[PDB]
Amino acid sequence: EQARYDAERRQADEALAGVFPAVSIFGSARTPQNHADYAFACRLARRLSDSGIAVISGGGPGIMEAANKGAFAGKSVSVGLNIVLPHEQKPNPYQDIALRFSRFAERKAVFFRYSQAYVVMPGGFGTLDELFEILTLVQTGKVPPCPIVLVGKAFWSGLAEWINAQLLARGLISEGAVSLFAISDDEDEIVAYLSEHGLQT
Amino acid sequence: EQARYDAERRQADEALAGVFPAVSIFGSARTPQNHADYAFACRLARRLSDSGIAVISGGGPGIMEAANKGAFAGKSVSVGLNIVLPHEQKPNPYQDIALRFSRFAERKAVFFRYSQAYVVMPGGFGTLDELFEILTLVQTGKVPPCPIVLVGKAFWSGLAEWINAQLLARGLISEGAVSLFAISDDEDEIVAYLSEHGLQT
Amino acid sequence: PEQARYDAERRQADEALAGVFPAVSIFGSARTPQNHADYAFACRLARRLSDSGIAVISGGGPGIMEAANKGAFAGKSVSVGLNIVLPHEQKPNPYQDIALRFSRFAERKAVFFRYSQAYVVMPGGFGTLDELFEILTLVQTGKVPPCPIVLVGKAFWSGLAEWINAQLLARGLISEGAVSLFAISDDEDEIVAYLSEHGLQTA
Amino acid sequence: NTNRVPEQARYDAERRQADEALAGVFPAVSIFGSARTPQNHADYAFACRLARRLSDSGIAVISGGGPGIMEAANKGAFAGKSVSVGLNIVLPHEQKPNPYQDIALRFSRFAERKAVFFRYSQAYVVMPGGFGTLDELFEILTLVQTGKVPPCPIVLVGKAFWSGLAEWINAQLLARGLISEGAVSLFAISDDEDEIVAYLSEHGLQTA
Repeated sequence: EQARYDAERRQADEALAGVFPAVSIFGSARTPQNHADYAFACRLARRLSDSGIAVISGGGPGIMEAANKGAFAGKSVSVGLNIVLPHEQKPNPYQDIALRFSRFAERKAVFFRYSQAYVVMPGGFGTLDELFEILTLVQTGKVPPCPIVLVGKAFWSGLAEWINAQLLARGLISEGAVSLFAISDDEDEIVAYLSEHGLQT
Repeated sequence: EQARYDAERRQADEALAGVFPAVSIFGSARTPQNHADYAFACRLARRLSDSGIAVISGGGPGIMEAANKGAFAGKSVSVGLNIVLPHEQKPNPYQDIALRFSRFAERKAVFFRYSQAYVVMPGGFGTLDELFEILTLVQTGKVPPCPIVLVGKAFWSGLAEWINAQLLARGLISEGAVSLFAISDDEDEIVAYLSEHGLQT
Repeated sequence: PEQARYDAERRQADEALAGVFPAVSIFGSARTPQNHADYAFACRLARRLSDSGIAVISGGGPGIMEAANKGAFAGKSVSVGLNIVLPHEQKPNPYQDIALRFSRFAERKAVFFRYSQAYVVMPGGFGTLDELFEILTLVQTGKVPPCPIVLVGKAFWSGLAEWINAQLLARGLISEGAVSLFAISDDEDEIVAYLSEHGLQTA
Repeated sequence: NTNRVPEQARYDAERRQADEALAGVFPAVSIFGSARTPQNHADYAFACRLARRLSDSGIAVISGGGPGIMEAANKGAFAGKSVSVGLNIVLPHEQKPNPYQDIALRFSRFAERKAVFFRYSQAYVVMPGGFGTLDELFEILTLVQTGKVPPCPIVLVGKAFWSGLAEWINAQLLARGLISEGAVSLFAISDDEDEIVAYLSEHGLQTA
């Protein structure tokens, strides 16, 4: 069992040893193909791929598929980190490097080892897990600083307002903690902000 | 490096092999000793410990110390899962079992392997990491169902309202997903709800 | 009359450095001669960081401070001197795009630690060790965000690191992670890779 | 810019509160050292006894007000005839004041805290400590070296603990010319309370 987890770790490290730079795109497994956010994530991933940036996603349906689809059609590699779950996430067919993980831990370690920026489409608890984990790892200095962009102002604004009204206001986090992420609805604004903060087109 | 992480994993498994049942208490490293939430978490942990439940916390300052302090004064073991960080978290002196982790991954694996319930005091990004990770692991069936209680209605309500208005409303999560957690300000309400949903006093 | 002067020096620095990001501070001895290997190393490093878009902040005097400003001044990014008023007057070196002045060490170090995202520490005396242990303390206690700290000169620094490991860490006077707060190197490539890999926003 | 009270107002207020409390406090010594030294460590007993001796000879004792050596210093000074001062620091991870302070002050930042140590002390005793202790040590050495504060005795306690550092200073700083021979003479190292007290008095600390 531990044997398998380590093996899945070693396979991902081999497969990705030559991949740089890279962005991770997170978001809902449930977003339909005809949704605005699906088209958005696909075109963004296409654009980033064509400027030499690899795209890593969870490799399943929904936003993971939109991201892989765009990047599969772009110049750079499309990477998928499929998670094995009772409620099955079928791997999408738009991956140059197709990896599989039995556990969330090794999956996220690959995300955070091999990415230098993060785009977060709207998602559920698992996307919020990813979001607050990378915020934690950055704030604590366990991974290097990197841009984190939430996409969808109507969706995300209420979370940011709650973070300011409750976490910042009570001193549970510092002012610089709130600055670790930005929110945007604009593809141009997003790609600019990513390169402005260290992503290497 | 990988050697050390595995070693820290094995030490925790040895140290905790005889500990059951158990609750985890999460919350801010920054909560001062004279805060209401600090007193609350301490008395709750005291009460739970006296009814035969072990208490696991992050083993550092703030809420982690309040929880260890109460449980250290209770009949059952007090457990601390200290995390090594640049911004140092000094281990508090109220731990029967004092463990140390170089990485968040092994630390949370111990939390989630050895607990059957969760109490979440107000906290920052790292507490939200823990919260949405256990929600994800439960919702996906990677760990068994278990009660998850957020403490502090004024603090937490705005997050729950955002989850309903945005995640549930858009179908990103199901109605049963929102039911995986409850919010309370009352020690009696909390201990009842914990045993009502499987915690074994 | 007095606090107002320090306030004005602080605001002058905030005004001047408002758009300056990213930035690295380089510390080291005022006494290092212009023909010394460490002077050349700091100059070459500062030039390379500068050409990668990183501003370079030094204490603005002679020695390592001048080597750092000289390399940064020749590079694409700005060269900042934080010049200190000493009873034995220290003359500012000629290689500053932004020349700031401070009556006290306190405001000077506050500016270093507010406007830098990484530190490179050449060999120096008591004033360099004040800076070094101050930034380590500020990081350890959560007053300043964690950032790369590189000590340059394996032979020069190794004795201090071995004493820290044996007599501080092994007595529990520092945390197990406190030794990971800094690295020691004397390869320019190694150092540039380390600064990038750990947060310094390199080109 | 938004209309707000400046951050600086807090540091000004904390410095004024310190000056109010310490106005008539003279002479005084600062005792530095690890927050982490156990109560049963030899360093803790040494610092407590020394602080009591200095206090009974008329010398106020200033420490950082927390646990460890700070608690040992304040404990000895509190029992002694002269005042026991704590310069407590406010940190994201709370540091709890020790119960042995006649004068208890609070600082939001290390800078104002150290300014108070250095304005109100005429001598320094440094028990073994970590990075924050070494910050204090090399900061006061720098301020004395450069003439920002008047000459004063600085004593490191524990020849064996400090020897590795003193040897490194000699082999690397002094031998490479980064400091002068006069610089090394700015601090003494001692194991002995009688020798320490004599040294402090010989270099200007006003004993009874």
